[PDB]
Amino acid sequence: EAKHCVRIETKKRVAKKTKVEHRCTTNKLSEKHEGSFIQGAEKSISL
Amino acid sequence: QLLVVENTVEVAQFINNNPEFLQLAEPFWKELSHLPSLYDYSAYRRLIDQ
Repeated sequence: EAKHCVRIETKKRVAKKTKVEHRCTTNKLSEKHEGSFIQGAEKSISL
Repeated sequence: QLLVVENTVEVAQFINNNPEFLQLAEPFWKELSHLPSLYDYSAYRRLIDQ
């Protein structure tokens, strides 16, 4: 999980002006690596 | 993969006598009788084929 979430606000007065913004960018990632490998051999020799 | 390889042996050996004491089969002998007594390969090739 990764998050970048930011809130900015500003008022200025002289007349008045204001700005307010919120951004929140986010990622989530998952990986699953399941695996199997079975092997075998049999010799038989009879006389 | 599977490999199986198998033998059974029931006559441990036979040993035929040497050529002096072997008796020929009548047909084979009768064929030898007609071989041309000269190198005519056409006849001998028939014998080797049969």
